[PDB]
Amino acid sequence: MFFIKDLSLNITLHPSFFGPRMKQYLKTKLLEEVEGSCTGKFGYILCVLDYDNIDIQRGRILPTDGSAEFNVKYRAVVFKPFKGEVVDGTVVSCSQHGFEVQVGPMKVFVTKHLMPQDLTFNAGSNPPSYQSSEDVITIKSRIRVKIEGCISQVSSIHAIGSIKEDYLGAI
Amino acid sequence: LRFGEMERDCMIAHGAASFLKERLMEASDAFRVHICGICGLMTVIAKLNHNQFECKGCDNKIDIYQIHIPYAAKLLFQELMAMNITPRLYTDRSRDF
Amino acid sequence: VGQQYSSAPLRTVKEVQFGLFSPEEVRAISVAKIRFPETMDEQTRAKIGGLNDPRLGSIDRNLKCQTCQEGMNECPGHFGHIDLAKPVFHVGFIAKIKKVCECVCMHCGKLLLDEHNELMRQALAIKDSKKRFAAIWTLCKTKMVCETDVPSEDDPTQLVSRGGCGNTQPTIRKDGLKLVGSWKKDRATGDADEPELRVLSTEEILNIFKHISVKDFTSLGFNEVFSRPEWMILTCLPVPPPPVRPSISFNESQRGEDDLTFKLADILKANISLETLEHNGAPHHAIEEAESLLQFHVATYMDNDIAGQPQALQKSGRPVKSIRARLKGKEGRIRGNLMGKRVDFSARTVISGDPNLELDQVGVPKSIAKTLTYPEVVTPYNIDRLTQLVRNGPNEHPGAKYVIRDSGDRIDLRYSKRAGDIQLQYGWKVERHIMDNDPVLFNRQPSLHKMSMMAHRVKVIPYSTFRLNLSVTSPYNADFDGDEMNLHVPQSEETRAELSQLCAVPLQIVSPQSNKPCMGIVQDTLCGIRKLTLRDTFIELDQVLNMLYWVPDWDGVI
Amino acid sequence: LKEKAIPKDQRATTPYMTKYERARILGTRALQISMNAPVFVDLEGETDPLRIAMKELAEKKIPLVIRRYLPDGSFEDWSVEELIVDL
Amino acid sequence: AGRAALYKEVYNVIASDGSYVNYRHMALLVDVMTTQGGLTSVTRHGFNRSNTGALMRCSFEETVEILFEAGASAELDDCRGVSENVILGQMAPIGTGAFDVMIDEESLVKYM
Amino acid sequence: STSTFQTRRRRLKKVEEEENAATLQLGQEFQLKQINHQGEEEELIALNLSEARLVIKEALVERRRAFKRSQKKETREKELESIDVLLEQTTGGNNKDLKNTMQYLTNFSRFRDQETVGAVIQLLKSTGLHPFEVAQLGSLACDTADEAKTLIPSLNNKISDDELERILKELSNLETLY
Amino acid sequence: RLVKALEDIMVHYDNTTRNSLGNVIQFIYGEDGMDAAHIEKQSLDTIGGSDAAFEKRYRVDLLNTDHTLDPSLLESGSEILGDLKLQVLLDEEYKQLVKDRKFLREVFVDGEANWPLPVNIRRIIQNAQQTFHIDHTKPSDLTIKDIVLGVKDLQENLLVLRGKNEIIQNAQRDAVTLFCCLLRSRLATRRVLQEYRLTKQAFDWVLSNIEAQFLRSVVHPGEMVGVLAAQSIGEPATQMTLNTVASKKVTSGVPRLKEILNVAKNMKTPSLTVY
Amino acid sequence: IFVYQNNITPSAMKLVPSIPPATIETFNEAALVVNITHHELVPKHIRLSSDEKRELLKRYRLKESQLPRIQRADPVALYLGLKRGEVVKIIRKSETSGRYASYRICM
RNA sequence: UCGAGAGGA
DNA sequence: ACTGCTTATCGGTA
DNA sequence: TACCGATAAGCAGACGATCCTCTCGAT
Ligand SMILES: [Mg+2]
Ligand SMILES: [Mg+2]
Ligand SMILES: [Zn+2]
Ligand SMILES: [Zn+2]
Ligand SMILES: [Zn+2]
Repeated sequence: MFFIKDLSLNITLHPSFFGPRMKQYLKTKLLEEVEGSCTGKFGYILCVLDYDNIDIQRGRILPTDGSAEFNVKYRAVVFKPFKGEVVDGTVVSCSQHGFEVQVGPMKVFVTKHLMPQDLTFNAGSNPPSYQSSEDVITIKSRIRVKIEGCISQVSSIHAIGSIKEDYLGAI
Repeated sequence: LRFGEMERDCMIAHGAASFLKERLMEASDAFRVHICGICGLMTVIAKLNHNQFECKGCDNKIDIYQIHIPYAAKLLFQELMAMNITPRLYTDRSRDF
Repeated sequence: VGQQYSSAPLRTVKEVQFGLFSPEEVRAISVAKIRFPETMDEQTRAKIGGLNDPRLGSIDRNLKCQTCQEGMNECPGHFGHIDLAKPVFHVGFIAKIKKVCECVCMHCGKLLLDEHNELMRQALAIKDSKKRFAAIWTLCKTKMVCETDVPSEDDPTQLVSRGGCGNTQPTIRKDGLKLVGSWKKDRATGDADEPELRVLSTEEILNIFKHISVKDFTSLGFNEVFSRPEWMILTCLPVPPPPVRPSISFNESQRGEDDLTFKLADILKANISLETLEHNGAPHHAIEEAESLLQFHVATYMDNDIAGQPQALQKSGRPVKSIRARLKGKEGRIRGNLMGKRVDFSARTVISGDPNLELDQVGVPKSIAKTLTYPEVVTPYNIDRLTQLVRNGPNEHPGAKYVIRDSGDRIDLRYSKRAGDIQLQYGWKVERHIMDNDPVLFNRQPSLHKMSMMAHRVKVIPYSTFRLNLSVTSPYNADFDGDEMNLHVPQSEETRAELSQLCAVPLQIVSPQSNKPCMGIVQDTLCGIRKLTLRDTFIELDQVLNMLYWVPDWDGVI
Repeated sequence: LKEKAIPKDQRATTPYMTKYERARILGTRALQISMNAPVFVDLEGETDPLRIAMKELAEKKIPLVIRRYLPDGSFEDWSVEELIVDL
Repeated sequence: AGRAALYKEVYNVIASDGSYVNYRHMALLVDVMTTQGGLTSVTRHGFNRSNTGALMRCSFEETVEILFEAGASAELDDCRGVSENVILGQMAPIGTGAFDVMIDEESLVKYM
Repeated sequence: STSTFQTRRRRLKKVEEEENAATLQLGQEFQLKQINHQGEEEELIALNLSEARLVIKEALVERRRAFKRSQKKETREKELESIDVLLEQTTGGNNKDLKNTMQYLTNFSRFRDQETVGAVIQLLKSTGLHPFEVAQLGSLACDTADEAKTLIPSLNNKISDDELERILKELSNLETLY
Repeated sequence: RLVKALEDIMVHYDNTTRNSLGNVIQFIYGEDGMDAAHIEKQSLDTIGGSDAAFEKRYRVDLLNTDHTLDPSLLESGSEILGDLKLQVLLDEEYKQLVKDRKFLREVFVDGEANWPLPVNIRRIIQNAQQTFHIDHTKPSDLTIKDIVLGVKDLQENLLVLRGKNEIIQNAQRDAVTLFCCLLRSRLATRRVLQEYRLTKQAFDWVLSNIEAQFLRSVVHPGEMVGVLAAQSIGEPATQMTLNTVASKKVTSGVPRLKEILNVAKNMKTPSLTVY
Repeated sequence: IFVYQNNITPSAMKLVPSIPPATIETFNEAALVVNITHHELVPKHIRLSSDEKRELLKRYRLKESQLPRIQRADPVALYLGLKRGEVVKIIRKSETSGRYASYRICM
């Protein structure tokens, strides 16, 4: 799933930063905003690849104000999930409704009805568990989930995945 | 004091593009509006605090841009809109010429 | 700026696309239902959810506006929608609708003339827009009936099929707001020899226009997505928000609504009559007698100064303002607000002549210099200057009216508890009074040519009057016989440079109009130079030294 | 269409700086200096940013490039150093 | 020969009272009126009925008429004219605005 | 405000396309054959959990080299702690997403040592399958041909059941030790 | 109407006069490409005068006792006499000068020599005589090969259009023509020594000064031109006192402009001239 | 070329567009009595081939339409008998340049 | 603010 | 204030 | 006689210095 995307970003720079340490500041201003940021269109922008050779080209100094509009052409790693993509992560949150699974930067929730009927929640256990026989889902326990649906929400993509199907479940 | 047609024409002749732009904007009208990239219409609901920028009927919260135009041009485009005419403000080039 | 920062990106408008509003998109774009034709009051107060602020543009002091708030100065207003009981024609596209009706044949909705006709191919040859349609109209205008089989000399003798039902298209004329058709037939059958007359309602026209083929749009100069011929007939009308038709503040409790607010309510009134008339016991010729009125209101709303016959009066017996007449040329929106407008940082006073002034110099009265301001940004190059100035306040000569912080806040030095204080941080703006040698634009109406609009060096002088050098009288063509003149102070370092590098008076000495200079020595200067330049007169030592000292760039050598 | 322009080799435009270029380069540099931009020329106690902007043009220490657009959309990028200041 | 005759007639009026206006000025107008194929009237239905962008032509006489035909014939104003830029409150591509000015990183470090 | 790379054409509203699914109906941006900053038509770069791990590590190791250049004028659990230190140097603590990503990537990586992953990519990026399928096969551990065909439904008829098993068995040998 | 008709019109970076749309109105502004302010009405000495005086003032004949240059004018005046190599260049000089007379007469039929052109040569030689304090007593430092070649070498550097191809190179040659015609009129080898009396120092300076003033005289891409023209014709139109032997009554003043701009099926005075 | 003395019936003008690529033209006796090109005001009009035309639009960066236009029924256009697309280089005496080269495309 | 009327270079 | 654009009667083409 | 362009006999929709300053009356 993890894609490499060579997308760009327009950055308007104030005239006071038109000093020799401009390239370094503009490259940092790119990481400051883009690196860590998440969008519905591209997903989680994880890491801006190759700090050396980032195209800055020329920044047009705006009409009535002295600021320069620098288009910063870059390449980065993105985490954009899909509805049907099978991913195996680690359970973090667990309650009567279900359990949340941390797959990379994204948290995938699994409902009580999206998991097998012959499982059921166990409140009288610390940390909260999902037993059946020798298979128990707790605070850690790595599982394999099939993303049933994707949700955009702010700058953080979330998903409602299932584990009730063949070759899925606990790993 | 009115900077009429004759006044504008004289400034064009001089070639002073920034002064003419300053007198028509900064010295008078000048209004910031958020426009839908998809349509080109001022149909964007620009919430500056909650950031719910989406244009109803377009569903987008992404392809939205802010523009500096004279408030009278905004009113002109709205008057045209009120007359079933669409003056779609496009921020992208598509004909070269 | 329209005040405050926005996380959205600012971009230059590269092109503006034109078209027609699809009644489908108007309904999507809308935020208001507009059921009630009443403006203010619930009936109580603060405008009902019918006409004005149901979920659109705010009113007096309240920000409200569809949860987004923002307030009057930021709220661009949000369009509503009024569903029309029966479809109606758009005033502008009246003749266009008639010409398309005379082009594409009825009952089938297909072109009268096809590619089979040699002249139609010659007409379709130009990939224009309107000039292609000009030929398409004249060709389809005649040839009254629709066809089925037509080619006889490109195919042996037999004619092959190409079109649908071969019904006769009628001759169409204008009976005011409506168009009527005259069917022929009469060949030894019905109606003896006199033609058949029918009233062509929008509902009929719209159906034919909806069945018009995709390639019949392009042939007639119409767009597949921007200008569909159907959209020339309004089924849903957009209602403009208050910034378009402002309510106005008439004391604590009254009204004083815009002409457009009353006109839109007049459309709703006529729409609501039809709304019930169509639903309830339909008295045939009673709906049409109110439909022609709804057609009339929706017409005068966009264009009141309509062709010859109709006219609308608002009561008192004076007409109503139309959107066409609002943005109509000559001091109306386009020519009065956009191509020329009233501007801030400007002055006007009676002009006088001066021999002791420099050519490019201007005499600015203190009461103008003190009133007009230039925003000078705080840098290490000024500070102490701008600081001494801030301390002088809005009443002393160097002074300053406002001080702009790092954040968007003006410090009116007239008032303010920190007026005497103010540390003055860097990058801050100081709205300082105009000082000497400040490049400022000067002008005299009518501004007929390149000059009569020249950049001048300021010289703050006493007495409420604009002082000018006599030699620059000619470019402005101004005598001092009670003549008034304008002035414009630039607000940027760039715009003030754009004047001092191009619009400067000494720069504009040689006229590119006649190839000769435009300034010369006139009146006393010219009359005196004759009396001086001659062998007859000489000047003795006492007057000779004062003469030499008066020259500013004198070498000091007698 | 797909990334136009003209190389810094073979250019049909005037090697001399247009009076409009000078006015813009001077005006913008002055605006930038006014907006606290770092100055490249050795200041001679100059309080006015335009006096500095003019001094910046004398030594040709302005790091500005002019994109001269042709009517077909193609452009020639001329650095203020290349442009000779006669006028 | 029609433009040559047009210039002669145009100039003869400037020459009639108060000499003169430089050739280039009239030769421009004359060439404008003729580099169309024939004679182009300096009226509402002469020059104003041209291939030019909607907003430019709407600012001279035929306003709401041109704006309606712009929407009806789905016109697209290229935003290359003086008038459209003034209406849009943007820097017109006239003289000072006829070019873009950028800053060079290669140059900036070179000067220090 | 980073919306770029594969832009145009938008002609009024649009249908939105189709829902993003495992039928290789990927985002209108993630086309199998996309563009480049140079201009060429470059194939979609999809990384598996092993590739992506040694891609961010490579970029960040080479980031610190350049970050400290301007300042002038390999064991399971030990990989976790070393990367944690690197993330504090190269990037700020604000980027919590990259910290969650790196922690996940290093614990779920099928191939740790660079040498093996090179052969994994030479084995997978030769099968004649969509880059996403390759990125999924190299990320998800599969024992059965049916296991892979069920977890990656994009396959099914795309590859032979027996021939897919040859690849799946080859990966088990290529597997690193944790 | 004039100013609205010529808004869009501007001189482009490719020395062409186009508009908003991009249609070419003029290929070179005012057909010569000179910024209207840098122009002065200069008289062409080649067109005006008798054929006898023209031969007298311009023809240099080293192969003659009376039609040669006296060694009181040239430093090498006796050793230049009868030279076949040097007289070929002076035949080449006079043959272009005789073509100049025939070509100028084709353009300016009425005989008028006083025409508005850039670079005031009348003053540039006046300036040289004072800047270098040149005396009529001593002969020039210049040679025939220094003068005639130096003038033709100057003509090469007088640039309007920057080219590479046949069209722009021919457009450049067309753009100058009339100006370099005046240059041959004023910088003719004979005239240089007989009237001006220039030294090698002053002549090399004048060649550079003409080159400099010309490159300054060219139109700036960005000049409004159209608005400039529209205002420049509309401005005198305001001060037109008389609204109309020649005939007795014709149509002139402001009402004639009405006709010319309206275009124009009005009678008034449609009086034609037969020769 | 076909020369008539009075009037060609519009029916004898109907079979004229037929038979390509043969270009058939009509000229009246009275129209041809005096040469229009020989007139004082009329300048030199020179036809340009597809080889010549393509070089002009390429070097002057023109897009065919942008070029000044000449009427099809123009006296000098019919004199050279050119069709839509054919460009003519107009050489005229310029009272500022000496001589100026203009260009006009046929309609 | 609308509309009329008046007044000025 | 100008010259225009849209439409009733009418001789001749084959 | 089935057609095909002629020159009239009529009608119509939009305009006309740029700025400036003052006063009086609602329906
Ligand atoms: Mg257009
Ligand atoms: Mg006066
Ligand atoms: Zn939209
Ligand atoms: Zn709002
Ligand atoms: Zn039909």
